[PDB]
Amino acid sequence: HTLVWGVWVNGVDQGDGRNIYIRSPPNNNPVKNLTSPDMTCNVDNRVVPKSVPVNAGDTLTFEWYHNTRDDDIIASSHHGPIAVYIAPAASNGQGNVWVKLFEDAYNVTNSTWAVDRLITAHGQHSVVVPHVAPGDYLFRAEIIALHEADSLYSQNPIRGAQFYISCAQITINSSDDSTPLPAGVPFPGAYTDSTPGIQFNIYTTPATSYVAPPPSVWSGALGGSIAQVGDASLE
Ligand SMILES: OC[C@H]1O[C@@H](O[C@H]2[C@H](O)[C@@H](O)[C@H](O[C@H]3[C@H](O)[C@@H](O)[C@H](O[C@H]4[C@H](O)[C@@H](O)[C@H](O[C@H]5[C@H](O)[C@@H](O)[C@H](O[C@H]6[C@H](O)[C@@H](O)[C@H](O)O[C@@H]6CO)O[C@@H]5CO)O[C@@H]4CO)O[C@@H]3CO)O[C@@H]2CO)[C@H](O)[C@@H](O)[C@@H]1O
Ligand SMILES: *[C@@H]1O[C@H](CO)[C@@H](O)[C@H](O)[C@H]1NC(C)=O
Ligand SMILES: [Cl-]
Ligand SMILES: [Cl-]
Ligand SMILES: [Cl-]
Ligand SMILES: [Cl-]
Ligand SMILES: [Cl-]
Ligand SMILES: [Cl-]
Ligand SMILES: [Cl-]
Ligand SMILES: [Cu+2]
Repeated sequence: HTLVWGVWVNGVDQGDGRNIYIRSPPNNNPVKNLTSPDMTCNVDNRVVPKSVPVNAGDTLTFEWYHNTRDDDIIASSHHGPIAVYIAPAASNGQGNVWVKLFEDAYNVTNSTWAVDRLITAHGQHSVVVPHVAPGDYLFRAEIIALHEADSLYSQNPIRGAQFYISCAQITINSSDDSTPLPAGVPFPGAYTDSTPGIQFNIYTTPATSYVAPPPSVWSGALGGSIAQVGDASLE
């Protein structure tokens, strides 16, 4: 159970974005139905009034929280991966348009899932803005909590993988468009019951065996990290 408070750009807080530049749902409940339109941008997908200006090569940091800013972020039980996708805003998230910019599942060295490190990072994880065409974009941050993913929602609707999905409206201003955006996957649609990483038992299968759901990260992506970039408490 977690939500996005807002974003930072190059280490500078852009301010509370909830229902402003984040298409925020009314609460922190998970999405579980893989075929629902809720998979796109969660349960209240609509245009919100602001879009955060960035340039290619900037660091864009999502900041998550549980109940209040910079709290326990997400329950520690919710071990799982984190991805970020991008699509042009014109799509409204419909069609084959989502391109993966970031994937982090399990860190063998550190013996931690992406979620574990997200908590340690005070909810902060980042991508570097790619050299796509200037214009308006949706950045879809997705946490998959796997604590009940031994079952499939489609089979048992009281269990299943949980998806915490947040779409940020981002305007890319300066960019030479040297890596124009390739084709995307659909949400809903990309994840099905057979997809690797959707059904998995984190308790009896080694985390080292986990494979996150495709698609693979676009070769045009400039990477990213799960790490605190800014101290919210200093505001
Ligand atoms: O190592 C020895 C052997 O281990 C075996 O593996 C076991 C494992 O040990 C056991 O841990 C595991 O059990 C898991 C269950 O399958 C799973 O269902 C359970 O889910 C919990 C979850 O942990 C918890 O975080 C979650 O809390 C939710 C809560 O439901 C929700 O209502 C609340 O919502 C509030 C919002 O948070 C709040 O913001 C808002 O204001 O109010 C909301 C409403 O109050 O949100 C919280 C999260 O924040 O609840 C679910 C239960 O519903 O987690 C268990 C683990 O923690 O099962 C394994 C199998 O038994 C191996 O199998 C064996 O081989 C080993 O040897
Ligand atoms: C899952 O979503 C699909 C598509 O919206 C819907 O038809 C189906 O009823 C949903 N499943 C449940 C249990 O609500
Ligand atoms: Cl839960
Ligand atoms: Cl609700
Ligand atoms: Cl759902
Ligand atoms: Cl604006
Ligand atoms: Cl950190
Ligand atoms: Cl550029
Ligand atoms: Cl589908
Ligand atoms: Cu939860």
